[PDB]
Amino acid sequence: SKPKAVIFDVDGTLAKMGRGPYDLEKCDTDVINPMVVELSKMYALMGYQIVVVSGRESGTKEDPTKYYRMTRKWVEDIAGVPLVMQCQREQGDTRKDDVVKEEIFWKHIAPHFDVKLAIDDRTQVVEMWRRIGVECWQVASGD
Amino acid sequence: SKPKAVIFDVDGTLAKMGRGPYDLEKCDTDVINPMVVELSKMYALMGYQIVVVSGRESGTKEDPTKYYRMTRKWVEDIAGVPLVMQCQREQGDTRKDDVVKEEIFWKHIAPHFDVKLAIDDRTQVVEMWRRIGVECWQVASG
Ligand SMILES: [Mg+2]
Ligand SMILES: [Mg+2]
Repeated sequence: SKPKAVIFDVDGTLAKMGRGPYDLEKCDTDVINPMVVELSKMYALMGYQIVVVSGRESGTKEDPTKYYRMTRKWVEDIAGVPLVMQCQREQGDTRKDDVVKEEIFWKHIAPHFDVKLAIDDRTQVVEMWRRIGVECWQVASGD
Repeated sequence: SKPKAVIFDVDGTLAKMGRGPYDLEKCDTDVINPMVVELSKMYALMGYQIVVVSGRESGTKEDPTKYYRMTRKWVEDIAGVPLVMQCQREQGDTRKDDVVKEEIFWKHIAPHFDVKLAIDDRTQVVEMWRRIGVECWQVASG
Protein backbone atom coordinates (compact mmCIF):
# COMPACT_ATOMS: atom_id res chain seq x y z
CA SER A 1 0.00 0.00 0.00
CA LYS A 2 2.05 2.91 -1.36
CA PRO A 3 1.27 6.56 -0.57
CA LYS A 4 -1.13 8.14 -3.09
CA ALA A 5 0.36 10.50 -5.68
CA VAL A 6 -0.38 12.81 -8.58
CA ILE A 7 1.99 13.33 -11.52
CA PHE A 8 2.22 16.81 -13.09
CA ASP A 9 3.90 17.74 -16.37
CA VAL A 10 5.68 21.06 -16.70
CA ASP A 11 5.50 22.41 -20.27
CA GLY A 12 1.97 23.28 -21.35
CA THR A 13 0.68 22.06 -18.03
CA LEU A 14 2.26 23.74 -14.98
CA ALA A 15 3.92 26.31 -17.24
CA LYS A 16 2.43 28.17 -20.20
CA MET A 17 3.57 28.16 -23.84
CA GLY A 18 6.65 32.80 -25.45
CA ARG A 19 9.94 31.11 -26.42
CA GLY A 20 11.26 28.17 -28.44
CA PRO A 21 10.04 24.79 -27.11
CA TYR A 22 13.54 23.25 -27.10
CA ASP A 23 15.17 26.56 -26.11
CA LEU A 24 15.46 25.59 -22.46
CA GLU A 25 18.02 28.35 -21.78
CA LYS A 26 15.16 30.82 -21.47
CA CYS A 27 12.86 28.51 -19.49
CA ASP A 28 13.48 30.31 -16.18
CA THR A 29 11.10 33.05 -17.38
CA ASP A 30 8.10 30.80 -18.13
CA VAL A 31 4.66 31.88 -16.97
CA ILE A 32 2.55 29.89 -14.53
CA ASN A 33 -0.64 28.14 -15.64
CA PRO A 34 -2.82 29.25 -12.69
CA MET A 35 -5.55 26.60 -12.39
CA VAL A 36 -3.10 23.76 -12.86
CA VAL A 37 -0.64 25.14 -10.33
CA GLU A 38 -3.50 25.70 -7.86
CA LEU A 39 -4.47 22.10 -8.45
CA SER A 40 -1.06 20.86 -7.35
CA LYS A 41 -1.24 22.82 -4.12
CA MET A 42 -4.75 21.55 -3.51
CA TYR A 43 -3.72 17.91 -3.92
CA ALA A 44 -0.75 18.36 -1.60
CA LEU A 45 -2.89 19.73 1.21
CA MET A 46 -5.21 16.76 0.74
CA GLY A 47 -2.29 14.41 1.36
CA TYR A 48 -1.38 13.38 -2.17
CA GLN A 49 2.35 13.37 -2.91
CA ILE A 50 3.13 15.57 -5.88
CA VAL A 51 5.55 14.18 -8.47
CA VAL A 52 6.79 16.32 -11.34
CA VAL A 53 7.73 14.70 -14.63
CA SER A 54 9.04 16.48 -17.71
CA GLY A 55 10.29 15.57 -21.16
CA ARG A 56 12.67 18.53 -21.01
CA GLU A 57 16.23 17.35 -21.58
CA SER A 58 18.03 17.54 -18.25
CA GLY A 59 20.96 19.52 -19.67
CA THR A 60 23.73 19.87 -22.25
CA LYS A 61 26.74 17.59 -22.77
CA GLU A 62 29.01 20.04 -20.90
CA ASP A 63 26.40 20.55 -18.14
CA PRO A 64 24.19 17.41 -17.87
CA THR A 65 21.76 18.71 -15.24
CA LYS A 66 21.69 22.34 -16.25
CA TYR A 67 18.04 22.35 -17.32
CA TYR A 68 16.90 20.02 -14.56
CA ARG A 69 18.17 22.61 -12.05
CA MET A 70 16.49 25.50 -13.90
CA THR A 71 13.21 23.61 -14.11
CA ARG A 72 13.42 22.77 -10.39
CA LYS A 73 14.04 26.38 -9.47
CA TRP A 74 11.11 27.51 -11.60
CA VAL A 75 8.72 24.89 -10.20
CA GLU A 76 9.77 25.57 -6.61
CA ASP A 77 10.33 29.33 -6.57
CA ILE A 78 8.05 30.74 -9.28
CA ALA A 79 5.14 28.28 -9.31
CA GLY A 80 5.54 27.19 -5.68
CA VAL A 81 4.64 23.58 -6.38
CA PRO A 82 5.19 21.52 -3.21
CA LEU A 83 6.63 18.49 -5.02
CA VAL A 84 8.40 15.56 -3.36
CA MET A 85 10.10 14.27 -6.51
CA GLN A 86 11.17 15.55 -9.93
CA CYS A 87 12.07 13.42 -12.99
CA GLN A 88 13.30 14.42 -16.42
CA ARG A 89 14.55 13.04 -19.68
CA GLU A 90 18.31 12.52 -19.25
CA GLN A 91 20.76 14.43 -21.44
CA GLY A 92 21.28 12.57 -24.71
CA ASP A 93 17.93 10.74 -24.65
CA THR A 94 16.17 11.21 -27.99
CA ARG A 95 13.19 8.83 -27.70
CA LYS A 96 9.59 10.10 -27.73
CA ASP A 97 8.09 11.74 -24.63
CA ASP A 98 5.59 8.94 -24.04
CA VAL A 99 8.36 6.36 -24.21
CA VAL A 100 10.62 8.27 -21.81
CA LYS A 101 7.84 9.24 -19.42
CA GLU A 102 6.64 5.66 -19.31
CA GLU A 103 10.15 4.44 -18.49
CA ILE A 104 10.54 7.08 -15.80
CA PHE A 105 7.25 5.89 -14.41
CA TRP A 106 8.03 2.17 -14.15
CA LYS A 107 11.65 2.67 -12.98
CA HIS A 108 11.40 5.58 -10.54
CA ILE A 109 7.81 6.32 -9.51
CA ALA A 110 5.61 3.20 -9.55
CA PRO A 111 7.77 1.35 -7.00
CA HIS A 112 7.26 4.09 -4.43
CA PHE A 113 3.92 5.73 -5.10
CA ASP A 114 0.33 4.79 -5.86
CA VAL A 115 -0.29 7.17 -8.74
CA LYS A 116 -3.99 8.03 -8.90
CA LEU A 117 -3.87 10.67 -11.64
CA ALA A 118 -1.59 12.37 -14.17
CA ILE A 119 -1.89 15.86 -15.59
CA ASP A 120 -0.52 16.64 -19.06
CA ASP A 121 -1.07 18.57 -22.26
CA ARG A 122 0.28 16.28 -25.02
CA THR A 123 -2.03 13.70 -26.59
CA GLN A 124 0.65 11.03 -27.07
CA VAL A 125 1.61 11.27 -23.40
CA VAL A 126 -2.01 11.40 -22.30
CA GLU A 127 -2.87 8.20 -24.18
CA MET A 128 0.14 6.46 -22.65
CA TRP A 129 -0.98 7.18 -19.08
CA ARG A 130 -4.49 6.03 -19.93
CA ARG A 131 -3.18 2.92 -21.69
CA ILE A 132 -1.17 1.75 -18.64
CA GLY A 133 -4.16 2.32 -16.36
CA VAL A 134 -3.53 5.78 -14.98
CA GLU A 135 -6.32 8.37 -15.12
CA CYS A 136 -5.11 11.42 -16.96
CA TRP A 137 -6.58 14.83 -17.49
CA GLN A 138 -5.50 16.68 -20.57
CA VAL A 139 -5.38 20.36 -19.70
CA ALA A 140 -4.76 21.80 -23.15
CA SER A 141 -4.85 20.79 -26.82
CA GLY A 142 -1.07 20.30 -26.98
CA ASP A 143 -0.34 21.88 -30.37
CA SER B 1 -16.81 41.37 -10.51
CA LYS B 2 -18.59 38.01 -10.86
CA PRO B 3 -18.15 34.96 -8.66
CA LYS B 4 -15.57 32.45 -9.89
CA ALA B 5 -17.09 29.18 -11.21
CA VAL B 6 -16.14 25.76 -12.52
CA ILE B 7 -18.32 23.94 -15.08
CA PHE B 8 -18.67 20.14 -14.75
CA ASP B 9 -20.16 17.84 -17.38
CA VAL B 10 -22.07 14.83 -16.18
CA ASP B 11 -21.82 11.82 -18.53
CA GLY B 12 -18.30 10.42 -18.63
CA THR B 13 -17.12 13.19 -16.33
CA LEU B 14 -18.88 13.25 -12.96
CA ALA B 15 -20.41 9.87 -13.78
CA LYS B 16 -18.73 6.81 -15.26
CA MET B 17 -20.08 5.44 -18.56
CA GLY B 18 -23.72 -0.95 -17.93
CA ARG B 19 -26.22 1.46 -19.48
CA GLY B 20 -26.79 3.17 -22.84
CA PRO B 21 -26.86 6.89 -23.67
CA TYR B 22 -30.38 8.34 -24.09
CA ASP B 23 -31.63 5.58 -21.77
CA LEU B 24 -32.02 8.23 -19.08
CA GLU B 25 -34.34 6.36 -16.69
CA LYS B 26 -31.75 3.74 -15.83
CA CYS B 27 -29.79 6.96 -15.24
CA ASP B 28 -30.49 7.13 -11.49
CA THR B 29 -28.14 4.18 -10.92
CA ASP B 30 -24.91 5.69 -12.30
CA VAL B 31 -21.63 5.18 -10.42
CA ILE B 32 -19.34 8.08 -9.43
CA ASN B 33 -16.13 8.96 -11.26
CA PRO B 34 -14.23 9.48 -7.99
CA MET B 35 -11.25 11.74 -8.82
CA VAL B 36 -13.54 14.08 -10.71
CA VAL B 37 -16.29 14.05 -8.07
CA GLU B 38 -13.70 14.73 -5.36
CA LEU B 39 -12.47 17.63 -7.50
CA SER B 40 -15.92 19.19 -7.54
CA LYS B 41 -16.12 18.97 -3.75
CA MET B 42 -12.68 20.55 -3.40
CA TYR B 43 -13.56 23.42 -5.70
CA ALA B 44 -16.83 23.97 -3.85
CA LEU B 45 -14.93 24.06 -0.57
CA MET B 46 -12.41 26.51 -2.06
CA GLY B 47 -15.27 28.89 -2.78
CA TYR B 48 -15.85 28.18 -6.47
CA GLN B 49 -19.46 28.06 -7.68
CA ILE B 50 -20.08 24.60 -9.11
CA VAL B 51 -22.08 24.70 -12.31
CA VAL B 52 -23.28 21.39 -13.70
CA VAL B 53 -23.98 21.36 -17.46
CA SER B 54 -25.17 18.33 -19.45
CA GLY B 55 -26.23 17.28 -22.93
CA ARG B 56 -28.89 14.96 -21.49
CA GLU B 57 -32.33 15.97 -22.69
CA SER B 58 -34.20 17.52 -19.74
CA GLY B 59 -37.25 15.29 -20.01
CA THR B 60 -40.04 13.79 -22.08
CA LYS B 61 -42.67 15.31 -24.33
CA GLU B 62 -45.15 14.55 -21.50
CA ASP B 63 -42.84 15.82 -18.71
CA PRO B 64 -40.24 18.37 -19.89
CA THR B 65 -38.05 18.16 -16.75
CA LYS B 66 -38.24 14.48 -15.80
CA TYR B 67 -34.60 13.74 -16.70
CA TYR B 68 -33.29 17.03 -15.35
CA ARG B 69 -34.75 16.10 -11.93
CA MET B 70 -33.25 12.60 -12.07
CA THR B 71 -29.85 14.04 -12.94
CA ARG B 72 -30.15 16.65 -10.20
CA LYS B 73 -30.91 14.01 -7.61
CA TRP B 74 -27.99 11.79 -8.59
CA VAL B 75 -25.58 14.74 -8.60
CA GLU B 76 -26.82 16.00 -5.23
CA ASP B 77 -27.63 12.75 -3.42
CA ILE B 78 -25.34 10.12 -4.90
CA ALA B 79 -22.35 12.16 -6.17
CA GLY B 80 -22.62 14.62 -3.28
CA VAL B 81 -21.72 17.60 -5.42
CA PRO B 82 -22.79 20.94 -3.87
CA LEU B 83 -23.82 22.66 -7.08
CA VAL B 84 -25.29 26.13 -7.47
CA MET B 85 -26.82 25.82 -10.92
CA GLN B 86 -27.80 23.04 -13.29
CA CYS B 87 -28.31 23.42 -17.05
CA GLN B 88 -29.37 20.80 -19.58
CA ARG B 89 -30.51 20.32 -23.14
CA GLU B 90 -34.15 21.45 -23.32
CA GLN B 91 -36.84 18.87 -24.20
CA GLY B 92 -36.93 18.34 -27.96
CA ASP B 93 -33.65 20.13 -28.74
CA THR B 94 -31.82 17.95 -31.24
CA ARG B 95 -28.77 20.08 -32.05
CA LYS B 96 -25.26 18.89 -31.22
CA ASP B 97 -23.90 18.87 -27.65
CA ASP B 98 -21.37 21.60 -28.39
CA VAL B 99 -23.96 23.93 -29.94
CA VAL B 100 -26.30 23.35 -27.00
CA LYS B 101 -23.65 23.72 -24.33
CA GLU B 102 -22.36 26.90 -25.98
CA GLU B 103 -25.79 28.47 -26.05
CA ILE B 104 -26.31 27.47 -22.43
CA PHE B 105 -23.00 29.19 -21.58
CA TRP B 106 -23.80 32.57 -23.19
CA LYS B 107 -27.37 32.80 -21.99
CA HIS B 108 -27.25 31.29 -18.51
CA ILE B 109 -23.70 31.08 -17.21
CA ALA B 110 -21.45 33.82 -18.54
CA PRO B 111 -23.76 36.65 -17.42
CA HIS B 112 -23.55 35.51 -13.80
CA PHE B 113 -20.22 33.80 -13.43
CA ASP B 114 -16.54 34.19 -14.13
CA VAL B 115 -15.96 30.68 -15.44
CA LYS B 116 -12.37 29.71 -14.75
CA LEU B 117 -12.58 26.11 -15.94
CA ALA B 118 -14.74 23.48 -17.61
CA ILE B 119 -14.39 19.76 -16.99
CA ASP B 120 -15.64 17.43 -19.74
CA ASP B 121 -15.01 14.18 -21.64
CA ARG B 122 -16.24 14.71 -25.21
CA THR B 123 -13.72 16.11 -27.65
CA GLN B 124 -16.29 18.12 -29.60
CA VAL B 125 -17.28 19.94 -26.40
CA VAL B 126 -13.77 20.34 -25.00
CA GLU B 127 -12.91 21.99 -28.32
CA MET B 128 -15.88 24.31 -28.06
CA TRP B 129 -14.84 25.52 -24.59
CA ARG B 130 -11.23 26.15 -25.64
CA ARG B 131 -12.43 27.84 -28.81
CA ILE B 132 -14.55 30.35 -26.89
CA GLY B 133 -11.70 31.00 -24.46
CA VAL B 134 -12.65 28.83 -21.48
CA GLU B 135 -9.92 26.63 -20.13
CA CYS B 136 -11.03 23.02 -20.35
CA TRP B 137 -9.61 19.82 -18.89
CA GLN B 138 -10.51 16.64 -20.73
CA VAL B 139 -10.79 13.86 -18.16
CA ALA B 140 -11.13 10.84 -20.49
CA SER B 141 -11.13 10.11 -24.23
CA GLY B 142 -14.07 11.29 -26.35
MG1 LIG C 1 3.92 19.17 -21.72
MG1 LIG D 1 -19.83 14.16 -21.12
